[PDB]
Amino acid sequence: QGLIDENPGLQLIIRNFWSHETRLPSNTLDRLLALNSLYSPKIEVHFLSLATNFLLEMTSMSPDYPNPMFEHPLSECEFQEYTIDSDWRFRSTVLTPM
Amino acid sequence: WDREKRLSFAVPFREMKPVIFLDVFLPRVTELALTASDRQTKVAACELLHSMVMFMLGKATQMPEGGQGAPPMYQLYKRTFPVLLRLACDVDQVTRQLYEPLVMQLIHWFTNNKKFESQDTVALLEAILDGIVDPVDSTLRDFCGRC
Amino acid sequence: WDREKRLSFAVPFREMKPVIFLDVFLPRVTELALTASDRQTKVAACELLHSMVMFMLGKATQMPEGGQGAPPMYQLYKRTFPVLLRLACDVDQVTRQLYEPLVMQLIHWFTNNKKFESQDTVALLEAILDGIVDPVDSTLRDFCGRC
Amino acid sequence: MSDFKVEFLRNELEIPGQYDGRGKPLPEYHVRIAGFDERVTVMASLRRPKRIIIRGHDEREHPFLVKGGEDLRQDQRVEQLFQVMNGILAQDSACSQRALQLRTYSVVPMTSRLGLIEWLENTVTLKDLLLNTMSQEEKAAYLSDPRAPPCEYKDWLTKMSGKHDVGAYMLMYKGANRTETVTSFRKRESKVPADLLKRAFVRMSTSPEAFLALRSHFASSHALICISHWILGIGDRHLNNFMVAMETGGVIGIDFGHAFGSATQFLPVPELMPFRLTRQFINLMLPMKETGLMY
Ligand SMILES: Nc1ncnc2c1ncn2[C@@H]1O[C@H](COP(=O)(O)OP(=O)(O)OP(=O)(O)O)[C@@H](O)[C@H]1O
Repeated sequence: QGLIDENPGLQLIIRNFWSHETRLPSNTLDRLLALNSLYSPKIEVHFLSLATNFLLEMTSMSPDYPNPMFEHPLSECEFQEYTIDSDWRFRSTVLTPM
Repeated sequence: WDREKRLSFAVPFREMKPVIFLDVFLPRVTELALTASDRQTKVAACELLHSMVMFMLGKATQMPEGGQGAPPMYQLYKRTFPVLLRLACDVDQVTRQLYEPLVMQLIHWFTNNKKFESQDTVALLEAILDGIVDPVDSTLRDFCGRC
Repeated sequence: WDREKRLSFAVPFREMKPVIFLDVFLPRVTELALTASDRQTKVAACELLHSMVMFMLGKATQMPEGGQGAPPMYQLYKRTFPVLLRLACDVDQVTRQLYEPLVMQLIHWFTNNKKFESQDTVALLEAILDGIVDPVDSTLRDFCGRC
Repeated sequence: MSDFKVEFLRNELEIPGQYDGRGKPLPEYHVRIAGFDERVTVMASLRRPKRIIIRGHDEREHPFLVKGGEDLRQDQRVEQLFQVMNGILAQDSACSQRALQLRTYSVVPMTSRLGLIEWLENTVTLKDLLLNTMSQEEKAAYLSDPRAPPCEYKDWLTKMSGKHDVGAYMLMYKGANRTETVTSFRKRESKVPADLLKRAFVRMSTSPEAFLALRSHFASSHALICISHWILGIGDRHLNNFMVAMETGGVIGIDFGHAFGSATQFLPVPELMPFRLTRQFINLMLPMKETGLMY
């Protein structure tokens, strides 16, 4: 039940507790088999997202995790960095001629 | 949305390489990216669809099949291009700053020495020239004109 | 044999993915495959070159670059196609049963809807039409005629 | 050029200038024109000469330079010379033991205002090679984005008391004390990138033994050219006026509009330097000065 806890800080510590390779296994089959033990019905509304969060985060350490999916771009072209506003705003909130 | 599974994607595990076919996620992720009223869900559904249409272009360009029928993923392109327009000129400014450049970026790629003759561009053209018609949106038509 | 390294090949390790550029091995492996007098060396040098020209075709067909100059690996193709002829009608029957089918297999692929216009086929044609000329071999000319 | 084909009632045109004194000719084995082609481009340098292409009866390309308005009489005569220099070089022990020869090439002065000057295939000019060793970040220093001239030179003329671009050199030689001109020249010579030609041959070479050899032949062939160019007083050694013979890696000295001292005779910008030993060659030999293998 601490794995649905209201404070995101405690929600993270208990996730990080079960993720450890001694509490809950590292090979994918025994991980998939073991996750069925991480249930009681008081967790059910969240369970599917937790089981998948424990399987895909086993890839956080995988040798391909930082490789590119396709080796090189579509043709000769050049690329840049970028930034998105992401702070205080939805578009429909400031008047036109100002 | 397709007769047979495109997007076969091998999950990066250390023991093994199990396969997900990503073309099952689109019918729900497209609806989330437009219509999710919770803003934090919405933007995360966008960046999944962005990374998933990057995956799309790459997988098609390896030539999984080279024509001799419906080009691979034409049936996806016909279904995802109208979503990409409706979702550039979305209201949410974090969504707009992500997809206005991406549609112009796609529109550059879909004019090219081989690909200008492709039905990928026919699907694209007829998506945008249905975009300008829309009977219930004023800002979609402006964007599709600029497209 | 080339201005910049083609054939960048990531060795399958478990910890890591170090890169070998295979186009350094060709200048010696080609000489072994023809000219090795020890027969056990010879056939093993062939099956390396076979697997290495399979690697070649695949890596080019991912389109590492799409023209706009010398096609990638044209400079390898111009240097490896004459070796492939001289080495189909080699004496050694184990070598011949491996490369007669492979040259006809290449010759099929190098006629195709895109690739028939490619300088890959110009290099191929002018390799074979130097093959029929050879001033010091009677069996090379017969093969290049049948090619 | 569209209308020319192989047809009767025409003397079939053997490829221009292919006849030479090296043994009895076998005349019918010489190439002859099948036709011109639907392709052309113009060279960048000031007389905008033209990379014409001829197809021979051999079913083979002869890419060629048309040059004209300039009279190729001078250019032919400066090659007779180079052919006889190959002559003595092959015929004394001090140079046969070193395998020393220039490359000459065929001029043919097709009229008082033309020639079909042979293009050496699989070659590139030394300025093209130099920029082709740079990244986009050092290339910025020739796109002239960091300063309006590539090195400061054209603007630094004002510190050197020269204002305009042309002829302003005619003033600097007045007050150009050794200390200010050396120290400012050394500041520019130390601006422009290290190890460019070392990078060119590392890119060409298979491995350290192949690099050491290739290095030596570039510097050897370069050395022999720059003395023989001096011997006949040639000038305007601009970096388009050299090619790397990219297969063999040797230098070729490309052209001679200013032969026989006539480079330094012509007034408006005098050429003091007798020939070329600049920085990226000294940097090519780095651990030893030009007093090694070049000298
Ligand atoms: N043999 C050659 N092979 C390849 N390119 C050549 C050859 N000879 C000359 N060129 C090209 O021709 C261009 C100019 O013509 P050329 O060098 O023959 O006469 P030039 O009087 O020196 O011309 P310019 O002063 O304008 O450079 C050169 O800059 C070079 O690009």
